[PDB]
Amino acid sequence: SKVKLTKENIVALLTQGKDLEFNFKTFCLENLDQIKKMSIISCLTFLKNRQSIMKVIKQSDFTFGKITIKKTSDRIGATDMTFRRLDSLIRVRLVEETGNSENLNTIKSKIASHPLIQAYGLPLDDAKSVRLAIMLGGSLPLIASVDSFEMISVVLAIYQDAKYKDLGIDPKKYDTKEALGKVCTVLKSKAFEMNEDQVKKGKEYAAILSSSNSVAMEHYSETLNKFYE
Amino acid sequence: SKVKLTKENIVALLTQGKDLEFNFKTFCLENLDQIKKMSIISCLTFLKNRQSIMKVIKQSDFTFGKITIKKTSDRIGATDMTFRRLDSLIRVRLVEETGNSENLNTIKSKIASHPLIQAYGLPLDDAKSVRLAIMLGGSLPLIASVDSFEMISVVLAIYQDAKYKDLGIDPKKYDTKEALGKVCTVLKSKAFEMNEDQVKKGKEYAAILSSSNSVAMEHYSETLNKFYE
Amino acid sequence: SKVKLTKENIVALLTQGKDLEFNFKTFCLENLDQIKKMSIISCLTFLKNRQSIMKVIKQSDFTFGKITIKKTSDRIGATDMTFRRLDSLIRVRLVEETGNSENLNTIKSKIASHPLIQAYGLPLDDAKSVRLAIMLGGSLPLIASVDSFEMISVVLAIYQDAKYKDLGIDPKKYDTKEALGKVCTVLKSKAFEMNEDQVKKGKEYAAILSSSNSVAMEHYSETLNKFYEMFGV
RNA sequence: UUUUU
Repeated sequence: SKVKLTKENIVALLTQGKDLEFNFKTFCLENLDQIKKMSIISCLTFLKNRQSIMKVIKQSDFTFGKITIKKTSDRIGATDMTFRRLDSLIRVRLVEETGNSENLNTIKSKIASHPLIQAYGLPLDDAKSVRLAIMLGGSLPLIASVDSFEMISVVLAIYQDAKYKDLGIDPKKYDTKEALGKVCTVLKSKAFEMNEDQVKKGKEYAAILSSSNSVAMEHYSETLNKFYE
Repeated sequence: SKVKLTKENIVALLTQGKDLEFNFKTFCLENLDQIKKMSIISCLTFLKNRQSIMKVIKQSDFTFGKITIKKTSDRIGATDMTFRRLDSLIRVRLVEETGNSENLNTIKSKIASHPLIQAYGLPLDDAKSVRLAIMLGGSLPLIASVDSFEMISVVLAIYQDAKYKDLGIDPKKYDTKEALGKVCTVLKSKAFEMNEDQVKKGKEYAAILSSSNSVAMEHYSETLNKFYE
Repeated sequence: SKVKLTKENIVALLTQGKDLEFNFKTFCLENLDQIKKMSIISCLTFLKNRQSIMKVIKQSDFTFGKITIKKTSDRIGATDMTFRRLDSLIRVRLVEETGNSENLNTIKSKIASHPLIQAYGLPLDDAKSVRLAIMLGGSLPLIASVDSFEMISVVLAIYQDAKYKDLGIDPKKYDTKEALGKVCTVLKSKAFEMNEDQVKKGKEYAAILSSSNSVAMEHYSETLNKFYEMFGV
């Protein structure tokens, strides 16, 4: 009767005449210690050169220490390490280091030069503003499952959904609406309740995002519109 | 004078100074017989689990029998088999079986549980409504090239443009206006004329379409909108 | 201190505790002389069969003369030659040859049969209209960096943003708003100032683009709107 | 013409 959806069952589906019918929080706690031996600067460098580093990881089977990032994006186990999972851990680690003030001055100084931080025009004032900076460009639904990261993920997802045009995010490459949906799905999965305290924290995050800011098309906007008309 | 486009002729073109100059309807007839050895239920299963199957087919060079679907999306020949072309054939196959009364009851029963049929709220009464059900989710411009499928393709395309909001179709992923245009290009290419007989058929389809009718975000929606403003 | 981005350096980044950190105008002037030995017909043929020629170059490491277009799209140097960089230069060569009247009639005659010219319905009357014809399908932000090519690039970019639907430009394949943005970034980078003389020229370009001429949907529109009104439109 | 719902 009914079988499991496998690659062979799809082949059999097409070639026979027979009737045929068909948690990251845990991952984080177990793999965070492994990357803790990285440097704060090493973490910020990974973030700073994410896109460039990503290309190198995807060239072939990238193995570092006991961990290996497979070339096959398909079939990834709860133990398996993807680039997104590696990228996310490093951000979670950096936020944890925001609990120490000495690291906060290191991160705040260095992350102020990051490409994404300037594009968002993010004001880097207090600890919450620095934490947001670490979040920029990160896999929000993944990070949202980690405790105390629920609000910071959804506020940034909302911001990315509202201002996707201003941030220059291509909707064809990144569904900014789908991302927010998955974040909410994550929170409901771990029965996250949005009481006033969570809303209290989120608005403080949103306050930083609100105060944040093409620049070239604005420089020629007065003469560009005459041709437009 | 004029020469053939070859790799060497481009080298001569760039390095010398001498003057140098250089249909799914068919696809269906040739590949439909191949998938006819499938079961009626197996076809309906493919439709029901299209998205799930889609991911698996795109995993690697998917080969079933003598046919192989390549991973390389670029450079696809008129003979080459894509997932959408496979999907289209199976729907065309299923519609052909709507000419049999035994199959009509079989298809009608199974496809009533399909996700798209329920989302559209499509009433499955007569043969034409069942045919519409099979069409849901299909590559309309492809199917439009097959004879007698012109009206059912363009009428459904028209409907998707009118009720795109009600159907929950994301404009960023699917240009619903562009879709209707591509269907018309196919029809105009084979000189299809919408006389009284054809428009009559379409109106019968349109009558059925007229009578037709995220979750995690709804949970946090009340507190979510505050950040949106 | 700072090191080069290599596969080994990423491993060191992730497994160790050490502190670890990682213009076409010039390109044109240095590479334009090389393509000058081509024929006008050779240049115009390249324009006519761009997509078909493009695929052959992408087949393998395509080498012509001392120049080689590598298959590896990643890591392209300021000296390295890509197809888009190759294609744009050929257009630049062709536009420069519009300053001579003999070539002007040759280009006008040949390029009038080219796909983009016919699809855009571009009227080929004077020299400026001919220059516009050569630009169609070209890499605008690259060419915009070449001097005297600034206004003609941004005016056409504006037009491509406004009429992207009528021109059959696929938004999933080509962000026509991003295109206009990149051109402006180039112009602001070389401090291009849009004074009265430039805008005057641009409007002459824009006038030609205005004068140029879904299509298949209008053919059925009489019996296409009858169904729209059934669905409440 | 290719791709996603």
